[PDB]
Amino acid sequence: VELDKYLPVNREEAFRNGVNKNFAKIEQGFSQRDAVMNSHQTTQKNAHDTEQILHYLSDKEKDVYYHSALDLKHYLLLECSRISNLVLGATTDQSVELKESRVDLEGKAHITLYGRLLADFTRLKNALDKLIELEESFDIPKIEPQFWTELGGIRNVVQQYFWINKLNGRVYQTQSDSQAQEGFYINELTPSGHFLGTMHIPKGGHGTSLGVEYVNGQMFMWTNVDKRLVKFTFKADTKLDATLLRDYMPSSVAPVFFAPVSDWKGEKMAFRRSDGIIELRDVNDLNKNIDKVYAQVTIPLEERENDYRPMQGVAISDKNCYWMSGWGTDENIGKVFVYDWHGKLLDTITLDNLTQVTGVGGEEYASDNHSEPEGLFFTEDKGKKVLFVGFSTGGTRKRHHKIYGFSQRGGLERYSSIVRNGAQNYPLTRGDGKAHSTPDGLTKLSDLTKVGSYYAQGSDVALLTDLPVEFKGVPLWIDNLPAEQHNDVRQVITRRSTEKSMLKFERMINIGKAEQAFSVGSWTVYQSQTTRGEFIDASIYQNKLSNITSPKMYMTAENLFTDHPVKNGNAGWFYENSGYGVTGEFRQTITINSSLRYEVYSRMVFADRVSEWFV
Amino acid sequence: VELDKYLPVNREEAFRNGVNKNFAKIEQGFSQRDAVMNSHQTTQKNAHDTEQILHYLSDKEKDVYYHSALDLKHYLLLECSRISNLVLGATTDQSVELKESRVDLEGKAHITLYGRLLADFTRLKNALDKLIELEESFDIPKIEPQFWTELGGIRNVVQQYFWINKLNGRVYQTQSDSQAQEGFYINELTPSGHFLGTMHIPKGGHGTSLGVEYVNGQMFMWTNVDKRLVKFTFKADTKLDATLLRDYMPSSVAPVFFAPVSDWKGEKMAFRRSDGIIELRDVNDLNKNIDKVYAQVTIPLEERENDYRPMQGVAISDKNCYWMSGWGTDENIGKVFVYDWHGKLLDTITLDNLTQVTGVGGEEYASDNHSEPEGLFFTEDKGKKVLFVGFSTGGTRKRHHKIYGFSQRGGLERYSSIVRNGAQNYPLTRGDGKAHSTPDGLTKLSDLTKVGSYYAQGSDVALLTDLPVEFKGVPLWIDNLPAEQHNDVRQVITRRSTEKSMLKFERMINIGKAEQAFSVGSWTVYQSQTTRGEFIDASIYQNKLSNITSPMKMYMTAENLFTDHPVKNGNAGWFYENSGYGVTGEFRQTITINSSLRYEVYSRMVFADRVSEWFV
Amino acid sequence: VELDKYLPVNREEAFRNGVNKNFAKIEQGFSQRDAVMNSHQTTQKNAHDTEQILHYLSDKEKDVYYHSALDLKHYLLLECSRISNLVLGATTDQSVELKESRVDLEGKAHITLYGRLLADFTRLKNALDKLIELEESFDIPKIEPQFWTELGGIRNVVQQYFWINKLNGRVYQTQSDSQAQEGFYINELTPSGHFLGTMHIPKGGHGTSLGVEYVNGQMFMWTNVDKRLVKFTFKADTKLDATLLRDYMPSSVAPVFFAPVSDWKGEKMAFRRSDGIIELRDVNDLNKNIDKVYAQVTIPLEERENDYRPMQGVAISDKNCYWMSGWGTDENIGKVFVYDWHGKLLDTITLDNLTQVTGVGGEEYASDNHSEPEGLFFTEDKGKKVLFVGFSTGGTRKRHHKIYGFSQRGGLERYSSIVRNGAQNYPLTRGDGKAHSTPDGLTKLSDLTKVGSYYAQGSDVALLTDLPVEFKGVPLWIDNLPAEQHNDVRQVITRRSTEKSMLKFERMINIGKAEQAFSVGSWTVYQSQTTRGEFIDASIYQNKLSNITSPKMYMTAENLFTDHPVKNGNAGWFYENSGYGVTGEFRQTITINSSLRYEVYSRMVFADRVSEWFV
Repeated sequence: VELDKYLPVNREEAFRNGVNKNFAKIEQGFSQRDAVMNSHQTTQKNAHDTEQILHYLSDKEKDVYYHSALDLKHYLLLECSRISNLVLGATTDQSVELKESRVDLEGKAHITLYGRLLADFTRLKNALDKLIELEESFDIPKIEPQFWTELGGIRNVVQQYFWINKLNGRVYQTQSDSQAQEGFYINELTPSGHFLGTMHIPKGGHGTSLGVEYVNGQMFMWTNVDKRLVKFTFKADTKLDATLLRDYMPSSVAPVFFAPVSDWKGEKMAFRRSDGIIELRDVNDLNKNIDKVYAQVTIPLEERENDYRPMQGVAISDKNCYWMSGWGTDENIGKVFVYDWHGKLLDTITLDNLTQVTGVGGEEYASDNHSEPEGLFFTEDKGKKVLFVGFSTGGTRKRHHKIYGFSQRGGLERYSSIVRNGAQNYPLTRGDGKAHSTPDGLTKLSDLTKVGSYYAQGSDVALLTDLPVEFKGVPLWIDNLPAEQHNDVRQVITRRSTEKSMLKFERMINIGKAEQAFSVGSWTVYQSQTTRGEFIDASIYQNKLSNITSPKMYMTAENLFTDHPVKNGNAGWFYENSGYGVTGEFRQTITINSSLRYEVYSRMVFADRVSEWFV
Repeated sequence: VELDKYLPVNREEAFRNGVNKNFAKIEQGFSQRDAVMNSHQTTQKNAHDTEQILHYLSDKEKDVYYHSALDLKHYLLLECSRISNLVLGATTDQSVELKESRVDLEGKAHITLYGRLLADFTRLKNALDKLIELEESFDIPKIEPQFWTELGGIRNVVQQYFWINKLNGRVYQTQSDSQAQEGFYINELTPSGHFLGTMHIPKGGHGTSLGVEYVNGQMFMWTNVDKRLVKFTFKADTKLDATLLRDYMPSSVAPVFFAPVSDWKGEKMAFRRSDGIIELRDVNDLNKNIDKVYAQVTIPLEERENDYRPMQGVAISDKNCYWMSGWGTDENIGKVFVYDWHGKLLDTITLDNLTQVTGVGGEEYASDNHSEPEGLFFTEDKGKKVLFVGFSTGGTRKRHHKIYGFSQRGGLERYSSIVRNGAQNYPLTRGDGKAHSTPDGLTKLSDLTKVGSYYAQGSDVALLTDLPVEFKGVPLWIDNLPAEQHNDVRQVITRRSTEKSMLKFERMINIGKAEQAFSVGSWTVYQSQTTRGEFIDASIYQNKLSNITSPMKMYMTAENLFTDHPVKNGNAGWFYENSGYGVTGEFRQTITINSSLRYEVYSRMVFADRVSEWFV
Repeated sequence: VELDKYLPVNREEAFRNGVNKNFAKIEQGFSQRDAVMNSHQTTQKNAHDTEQILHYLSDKEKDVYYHSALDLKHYLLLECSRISNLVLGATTDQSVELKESRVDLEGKAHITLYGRLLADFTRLKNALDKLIELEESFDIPKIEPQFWTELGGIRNVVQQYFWINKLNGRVYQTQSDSQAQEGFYINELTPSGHFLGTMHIPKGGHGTSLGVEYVNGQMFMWTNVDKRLVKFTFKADTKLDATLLRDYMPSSVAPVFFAPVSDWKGEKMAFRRSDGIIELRDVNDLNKNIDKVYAQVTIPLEERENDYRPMQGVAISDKNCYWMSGWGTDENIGKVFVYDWHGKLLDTITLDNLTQVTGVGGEEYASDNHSEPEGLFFTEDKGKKVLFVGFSTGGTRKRHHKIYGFSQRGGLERYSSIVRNGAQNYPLTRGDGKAHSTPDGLTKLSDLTKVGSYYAQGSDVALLTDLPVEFKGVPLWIDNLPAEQHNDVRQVITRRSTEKSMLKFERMINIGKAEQAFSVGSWTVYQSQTTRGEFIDASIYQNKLSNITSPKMYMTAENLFTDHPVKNGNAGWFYENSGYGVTGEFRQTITINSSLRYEVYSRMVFADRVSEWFV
């Protein structure tokens, strides 16, 4: 079927005819395909060769790993070989045949063939079963949790719930509102965990969990607001009003408070209620205003209320229900419990082997010694099973969030890729936290064009050549700015002085590799003053005092003065150049402070001449 | 009353564009259904079982089973039963160990030893074979791609080609020059993707692809420039001329324009021609002037021209040929075709599942939009197979790059660790971009000695016992500098103020862990001026008006305040300034006036103990 | 009305309505055809008959039916004909069944049952053992190296030994003290490799190795000082003395100088003496002062001294011993030696393929062109066997530290998570070092509130509306500072003037997403100078002069003077505004620097009025 496409929208004739032509071709194609189907199903001569057909030995059930299936060609070859063997085979002594067969592979002798066969089959069975178990098992108590990433936030309130979106790959969190009536906020986050937007839903409770439903490639939330279930989507807006949208309240649990929760794919939903009973339900039957109960379990009181072991974390799978325990401090030691829908407990795990800032273990080890779990989520994606556990780490009014996950053996490889997608990849400072050191033998400051930090030794500073004069002798600090599109860079120079002054010199360097040319910008000098003045060396400036080309600075002390050509003065004063014009004329001025002889001299020191000093 | 209405044609563009898109979708549906049926009829391995097939009996077989229609499973079972039951008539079955030997593992009553043996052996064989094949599966339509890295660039044009050297692990990429004659650049990059150097080859065409050849542990590239293949090595040099170089053209394709491409080892070189035919050749033959053509591939026109779907990059393997497709927006949906050297098309892939910045999936979440599928390179190394797909993301003159890979189960570890080699390992700020908070129980400013940014809350802002009194009373910030070789640091302090002004202090710190000792340097202060100057407080400064230790403040204004301090009856708040700190406790203080109504300049040298009086 | 083509409204709608129904019909057709195909492939009962299927004959089959390709029906007919005419034998014993069972899976006929039974089991067992070997195989000459992390340090002396805690997962390394009588320092580190604290052990030798022991959940170190062993713990204290504590130094080893080393568990330690012989001892034995020697390993003298191939690090395992070689340059080629406790040399390894900053292996691609092997540590945890090799890179007084690893299949996942725990997650810049580019279609400056750097192009400046005047028409840069607890940010603006000045501005922004309200702070302008004053423009300022409102801009220009209130100076008088009061009032000063005419004019510029220009 070859359609036209690329139809011209301008010409009135071409488009109008092309539509009819394309529909005619499609209608022809459909009939052709249907006829080919019907011919294949009934009387085509060479429909299939034998190698494609799979023959089942014994029915049992189609177990994934213990197939009893053979290809028909191979079966027929076996049949022919068996018959031919019966035709052509010389029978011999019975006892000799039985005796030799009794020896097993290792070499011991067994009286009955039954024993030998059983031993061999048992050995191979165990050897296979071990690998099969390691391949697909998912056993929570034997798995180390790992660190995946952290989530952003708006304010200083701890999070309570989070979940993953299967279409966008975005993640959402809930934060408890501080208003009189307890509402909750909702946040959009990028797959790696950066902040985009917010909703505010007042009177929504403290937000333990919500419900998720996917319709037409879009998500919709379920939340009990003012005794109304309310189905709604996400907008970057403010406030939702329940009266606008019809409620789907089931009649049985209308009086008592409940909170909905949904599994990863969004097909089944459960309501947790005040008396501590969770019950499984179906969204579609909920849509059709039908009440249905499938299974329920009950939870003891020592894990509900905050004063014994607070209530944190709920999760749902296809055949299990997950629950988590209280404060998670050194007391009440936050744990997780796994149930089955028949109402049975299976396993329990203590949360003590996690990775913190200063070594794996408990609170002690990390931040402000306060740490506490907040939420649970379980997703099974792309054939792998991962359980996510949330934690909130920090202090009071200094709170941060983290997420940990238990894995099977594929695990987070994809999650590691997602995190790598949004991290820094250029090394600004070395991993230990130090700064880069200069390569051996740098001569001009324009040779070093790299992004990052750079610290140089006083000894090689000495090597350095074309550098400004006020920078001699002492160690230098070089911190290049990030960059331009053409790999142009800004360079910042600072001097290391405990006592004296820190000066900054800034330029732009144009490396000009491809088509642009080499270039060095004009220096810039920032202004600052410390608890010590700058001291002059007359020999440095050749005793002219108008060789002070550099931009504004300050000076102090008497005899340095005595060497000068300006007024003999018997006390020293600063050289400050107020301004520049076009031809290099700088507007020099010096001052005297106290009224012994109070004088401020100023003249236009052009490149060649100096006008008379006066006041 | 209601006259008829007419509208311009230009209002109709969106509808016609939707029509074109929908026609494209319908054609795609036919294409994929036709392909799956053709695969089902000839090459699929598990088409049907033996329960779905019916058999008709002829006259001879009708004498034995008396029926006319049986399914194949039942008929084969009956024949096996007859063959096995024919044997027992030949033997005396009074042996008991064989009778016990006839039951399988699951508890089945067999007829002879054959049934048990065959069933148990096939049961073990199937499980073991599937566990084998789990590790050797490499099928593109079932592999999700992961991100690998970003590549550098020198100008504001998109790249075209890239490849990995098998010796150094370096990356070489090509960009198209903007010269009237089409020339292309070559960039040598680090194993992670940072810039090292450049070569310029003008008048070399658009540079869609290039070839690779190894001589004595050196890399050589072949490029058809001005009718010459040219074999040469890379340098940090400009300009390559055909005159210095010997040509290796076969006469067959001498008039036609073409570009070469090589496999990861580089032993085989393939040509792509303007006719759209891709052919295989061997490098040894070309070097020794031998012409050999093994297989050819011919590709339709709708993937070649820029008016249907443009060309972007190719790559070849030992048994497969890889071709790539056009624009890659919401329309033209960049795709990958996998081929065979017999001239058969195998599979197709649509690139919509990728991981972009603001989300998973397609252009919407991508950026300024405009991802443009741009490259291909296939290499298997160290027993693992992987294929790389390039992209170009951004807008005009704002362009970035990314690399994606489809890998076997387990082939990426080395590449991820190579990237981890040259990344940042020390956290300057927290993950979400927030700044580190101060630890609980801080009293000394020289105790926050840790690399990174820091924000300090106002409530405890002043619980600090060390801090200039100017900084007092409002929230504060802290910005440490990276480090010194002896773990020494620079410390920077800034103030959080909305309407006054921002200050800045800097000093040196020596922690003194091994041999050096605790040391603190002097403060350094810049200057900052805004629409509201700082307010002097009489009570804070003990009224001396000479207690002001801090440098360069410009800290003044206000009537009132003047009366309390020494200088008498100002009737206006003149502003303090320090011209210079003559060393050792000596400062050049100047107080002054704006405008006249009386204009004067109070200046005096404030000694350590005493002050000389003012004069104008 | 030459342009435009017009269409009736009513007719045109009919076209769209016609097309849409056609599209819906086509989609329904696809749905039905796909459904029938899916039903055919899996569950249909009567897909084909036996006529349509073609069967190919093998080599064995061709000798029976003489054909090459037959239909399934005809082949089945031939089989049913042959089976009936089969006859068989008549022997009394079982024999016949054994004869029948001789056929193997591949259609070969074996003489006796033993041959088949051997062959089938061999065929299965080879493949089974291949898979079981692939997992627990640890063949170091075939394992490849990977980078894992860096380590911190104090001063410019290379590190010699390092080891890992098995409880808190911390890192310890030792640097050699540079005093006359050799000592060594001990550094405690974070799980990722960042610095915490230090001790000094004076006069302790070179500190090449040390012994580790765990008691009652506590860590103790054993080091040979002054012919004394002494067991001591780690404390935030300096200097260790053997005088106070009891020593465990054995009777036999009094004269020779020996250095202990411990395995990962710490149950066994061995002594490397100056003679080069290593003996195994049990830690529990020394705790009860019992002298025992298990095994000894002889080292060639050639790997001992400095002149031929220096000694770098050792490691012991529960079954094997490991050894390294000298300098590791292009000469002395660092190598690894594997030894067994029977005293046997096994394998040789060359370290040439490591990952360097600009290379996949060699030295030439390294650093300052220098790196040398530095240590070893063999440990297995959680069942995975991993060997770690350290390296130190750099030159004189410029030293770096790196760690490389050899791992079993699927081992490093935990260590990768450990490193990612303290890594960088927020993307500040691109990987190549570029800066973020401004979003397309930006209007106001305050809208761009995202952490990181930002470079702009002049064109964006052109549209941009909320920027101060002097900043016109130039490339501009935006550099945000990290964040605030309520997601508030700082902003810095720098002009890109190569010739002129790097003008800097600063303000603060409150987004007010959750509760607050959007608000922008005042500009603060830092003051700096270069080699060229700015030239003012009269048209821009509406020719007021006392309308300039910016903070210490310096201005000049002979020509514009006439266009301002100040009269007939005929030379470029300078501009500086000294200060701002409380009520917006500012002080303006215009100055001459020349004395050929020298003057200072300062006038109060209020909000509405101005005073006289005085002097």
